[PDB]
Amino acid sequence: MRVNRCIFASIVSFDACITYKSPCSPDAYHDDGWFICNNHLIKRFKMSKMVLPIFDEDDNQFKMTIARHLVGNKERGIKRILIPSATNYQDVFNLNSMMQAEQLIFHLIYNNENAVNTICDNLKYTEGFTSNTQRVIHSVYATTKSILDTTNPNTFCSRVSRDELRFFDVTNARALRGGAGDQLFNNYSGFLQNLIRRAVAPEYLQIDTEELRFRNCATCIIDETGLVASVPDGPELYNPIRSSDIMRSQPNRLQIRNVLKFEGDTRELDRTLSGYEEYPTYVPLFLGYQIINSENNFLRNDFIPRAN
Amino acid sequence: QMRVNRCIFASIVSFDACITYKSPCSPDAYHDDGWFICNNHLIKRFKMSKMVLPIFDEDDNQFKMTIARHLVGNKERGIKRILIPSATNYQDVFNLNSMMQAEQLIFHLIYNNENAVNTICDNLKYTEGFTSNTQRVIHSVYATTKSILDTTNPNTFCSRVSRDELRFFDVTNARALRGGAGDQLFNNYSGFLQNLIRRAVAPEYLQIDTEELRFRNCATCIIDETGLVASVPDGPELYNPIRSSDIMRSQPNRLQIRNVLKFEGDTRELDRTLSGYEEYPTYVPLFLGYQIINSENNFLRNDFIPRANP
Amino acid sequence: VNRCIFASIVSFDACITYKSPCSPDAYHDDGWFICNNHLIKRFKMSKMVLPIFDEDDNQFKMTIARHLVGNKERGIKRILIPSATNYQDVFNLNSMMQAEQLIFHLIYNNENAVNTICDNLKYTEGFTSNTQRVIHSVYATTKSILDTTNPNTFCSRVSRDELRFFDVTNARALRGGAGDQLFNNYSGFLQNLIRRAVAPEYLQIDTEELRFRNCATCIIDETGLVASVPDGPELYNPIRSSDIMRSQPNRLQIRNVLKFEGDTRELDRTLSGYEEYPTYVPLFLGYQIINSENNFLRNDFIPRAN
Amino acid sequence: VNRCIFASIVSFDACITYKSPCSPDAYHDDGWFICNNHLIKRFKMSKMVLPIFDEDDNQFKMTIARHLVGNKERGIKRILIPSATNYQDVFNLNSMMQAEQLIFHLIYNNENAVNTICDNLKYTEGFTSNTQRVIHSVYATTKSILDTTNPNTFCSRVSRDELRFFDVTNARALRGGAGDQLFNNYSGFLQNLIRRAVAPEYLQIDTEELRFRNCATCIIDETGLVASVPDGPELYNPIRSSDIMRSQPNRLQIRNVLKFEGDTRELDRTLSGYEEYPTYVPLFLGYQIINSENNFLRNDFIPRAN
Ligand SMILES: [Zn+2]
Ligand SMILES: [Zn+2]
Ligand SMILES: [Zn+2]
Ligand SMILES: [Zn+2]
Repeated sequence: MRVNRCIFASIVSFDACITYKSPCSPDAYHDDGWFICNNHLIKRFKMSKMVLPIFDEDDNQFKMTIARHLVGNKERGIKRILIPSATNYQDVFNLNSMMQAEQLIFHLIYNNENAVNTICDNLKYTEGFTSNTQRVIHSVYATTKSILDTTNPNTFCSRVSRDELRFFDVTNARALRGGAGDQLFNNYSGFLQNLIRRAVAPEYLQIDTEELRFRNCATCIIDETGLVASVPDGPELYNPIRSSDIMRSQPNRLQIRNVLKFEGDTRELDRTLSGYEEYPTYVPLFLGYQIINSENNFLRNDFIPRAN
Repeated sequence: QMRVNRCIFASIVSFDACITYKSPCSPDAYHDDGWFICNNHLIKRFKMSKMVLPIFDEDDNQFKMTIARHLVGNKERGIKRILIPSATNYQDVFNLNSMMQAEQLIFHLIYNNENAVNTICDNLKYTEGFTSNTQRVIHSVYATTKSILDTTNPNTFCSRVSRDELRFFDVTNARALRGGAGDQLFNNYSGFLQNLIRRAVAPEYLQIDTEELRFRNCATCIIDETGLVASVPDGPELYNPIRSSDIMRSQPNRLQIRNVLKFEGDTRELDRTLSGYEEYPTYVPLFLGYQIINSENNFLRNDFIPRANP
Repeated sequence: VNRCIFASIVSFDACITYKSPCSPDAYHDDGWFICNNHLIKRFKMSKMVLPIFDEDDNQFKMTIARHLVGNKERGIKRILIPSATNYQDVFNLNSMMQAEQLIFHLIYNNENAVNTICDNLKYTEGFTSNTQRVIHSVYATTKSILDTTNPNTFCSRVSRDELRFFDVTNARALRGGAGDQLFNNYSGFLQNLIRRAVAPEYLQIDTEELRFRNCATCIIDETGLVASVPDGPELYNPIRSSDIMRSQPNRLQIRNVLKFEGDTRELDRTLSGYEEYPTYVPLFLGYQIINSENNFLRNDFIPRAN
Repeated sequence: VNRCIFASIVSFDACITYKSPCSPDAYHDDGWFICNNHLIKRFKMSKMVLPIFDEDDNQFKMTIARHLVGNKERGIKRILIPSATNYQDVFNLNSMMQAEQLIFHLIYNNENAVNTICDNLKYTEGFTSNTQRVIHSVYATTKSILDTTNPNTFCSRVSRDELRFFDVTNARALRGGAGDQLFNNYSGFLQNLIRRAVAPEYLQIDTEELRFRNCATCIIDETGLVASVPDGPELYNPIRSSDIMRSQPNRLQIRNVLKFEGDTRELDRTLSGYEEYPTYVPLFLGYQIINSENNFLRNDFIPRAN
């Protein structure tokens, strides 16, 4: 289809004198479970897309989605939040310093209709609203709402794949029961629920009477503040982030940044150890317990909303 | 140069004077990378693979350490999970009285079993062709194995030993420069096996002068009275799908019954939808312990030196 | 002739020869007896000249040094010139070859350690008819320089007109303080090096005060010549790179640099053709009196004794 | 385009014509709105750039000024930027033609003085011919520049990502002392000039303070911006002879200069090789805070308000 499925693809200048670009990277058109491109996922949710190739013992491999968070180990506070909750979202995000269209998209993502109406009224106060700004605002709102219904299981018809269950509190997942984490998860918007399911791979992957443990400890948490990149115990995971993923904005915003460096040649060591299969460090998002029922359609190509 | 085979199991040669034998050591056997075992022999005997763990900083510099992924299935239990058996249970874990001679001699030397290797000599001496080839080949195997072990044994005459590194496997008191039960068991090991554990098992924490770099938030191996084992200090074992094809066929005649796992259903369309994204490997690396680098150190040194604990 | 004190660093083993990296300033007959490269490497200071101008036409330059201590650094990492009772801790002499250790021991008058080095080198084979005369050359050169800067050496002409009080309270009263006592405790070469690196905050010449800075940037406490301000946080002193990277290339060290992000080139061009005010931290402390009749303008080092 | 506020300065009577000797930098959009020549002549300050370096590769420049007040000068001779109350006393407006007086009165918001100058010139029998147009042109240019630098002008951009609290102390976090209110009383152009000339002692970039000087070399008091250290004797500032503008060629000079008698060429040529540490007195005072969200590296000067 070559259709931009990224939710943030509708960003546009509400004023009809400046034309705005479309930095959504190639993956935006790759119709997958994600409804956001890797560039926007990096810039707004501090996550990078990846695939988890689970293998069986003989031939057959199947790949799930996963994300690695880009939170530095030395960060603290609101800087560790990957996906803020509705309460703290307006504080974690600097919505004031963003294009009005992106703010509208964010307000819709968290079901803050009051903010959307405030933006609409503010834009009405301006001149030129009736002719062009109204049309562009309506187009952005329509696209965003359409994506949200696509990812919201509670929409007319909207077939929902209730074959497989997902929890974020393993304390009672094997009992089919949930914790507080999955309650907070249910509080989330459908689009954000799907995004969390895509980004946060389940630490356990019970399939028909078969448990597959992928990690021995979760790397993310679901707390009141939202989906956070803090280990459940001990110092934060060393996550060295370079300027590649950064893709910083505001070329005139002077920002200080404490960055570590390794002093030493390391070239002879690199040459000596080269040729081995490198083990990637990163930090995948592992948390919870996913149950795949005996009867199910789990290799379904087209995305279907998953409701617990 | 790079024409000397550093793998300890390279010397394996049939003691009999007729049947030849060429050990299938991987090319990596020829690199002086601190490993004194090749990747294929590591897989065959210690059930581990050889990987490199690259650690980057925020700037344009990086450095690589060694790490290994064990090849123990989640369903395995008992003495099948043991990667590196201890000096006592090793003869019970390995089936030494099946892998003919030579390799058995190397294994006995690796665990400092003088009596067993002497018994091997006693049995071999009665052969008709002893003073012929047999004695030469046995002596050559012993010499090569002893040289390999001295290269790693820090308590060898004029054996330079690095001491800017401190490695622990107990963590609870590693911040206080003190190890524990796991470290005590580790010290009992042979020098070659101590180096092998240091190479294979990457530290959970890495503390350079003062900055602590945490690589994993939970150890994946353990050092218990039975040795270095691939059991987590938690509930069900990590799902490790053994690549059956990759693992050598060993004995074509021996009939082994293996209950393999099989995923069912078409998955090519899913791969097409998820083709292009960087794949996060599902291997199980060996993470455990705490490694400290003194402010004054020669960590980025090419030549291997035994890293004896202070 | 190389006058850097650290010019004699060699290898006591006969095969490997090591000509210590010395800046071209080593050969100058300036008051310094150390080169800029070695001053940076060991005492973490960079040499500069402070020019003082009259009103119409006459400029005379005094010496000065800027320290290279980051504001974030704390503790024993702030001392530039350690005192003789703590230097073996601040300096990691153990990892400093042997000739450099000998020079450092001589600088601080640690004859015991020098003799220990002597014994250690006598035990080894190939010392008598080889390493001997090499350790001797190192010791002879080091002692020659130290007695050159030591005012008490025999028939050593010593200047006495000019006075230097690192405690400014009673300097106008012709008297030092605790810092000045600690300064007197130092070795002659170290006293000269301090008097060179650390410019005086005040300059009383012909009874005329010429206060240069309004606050000292260093302090002479027990630990030594500390690069610490005696008020509030430390001075922002960014040091970029490529000064001591000669450090053992296999020594893996972590460094917490502080980078600025954003395009500065438009702002740079906006204000480019302006005289730039340097952002280094000079070593200002104390009081210096010229004492009317004197020979301050003499182009040859003479030991200065308070 | 001449941005200097004193650029207009045209003889009100159509007569012998002179152009103000504005320096080349008058044609730079550096945010000074004053040339170095006029800055020196009137506010006894010299322009300079303070480069702040990061640890790796980046450096951003910042404006600064060095005052030209001799240490011996006292009283109203030490004031660089007089307050709106004492300026008619500090400045000899009487001996400043008339266009300079007009500009200065506008700078200090003295519309009464402007009106009396205008009326005195109205009484001229040859007023409406040519003087009215030139007077109005000078007024228009001056008012336009002041509006450019006045944040309260109609729909005028005013950035508030950056906070400049003088007299630091309690002002560190977010406060502002008596000096801060005194500064607030100034005109927008004068506030911009002070903030351009007086670099901040501290610079907290959203978490990280960058102390640039131990003590302030200037102070904001009731008399105005003063070149006086709050620590005792004034800083030695050897203002040379030639660099001073020879405005009045007939005024009797009488100037007590300072001289350094003695040969100094040997020392100069002995130590010429070393990097020189400038002896100018910059203007350090206060505390500048940069918020996490900011446009500080953005050119196209915007008036900054507290
Ligand atoms: Zn996008
Ligand atoms: Zn091998
Ligand atoms: Zn030198
Ligand atoms: Zn001008």
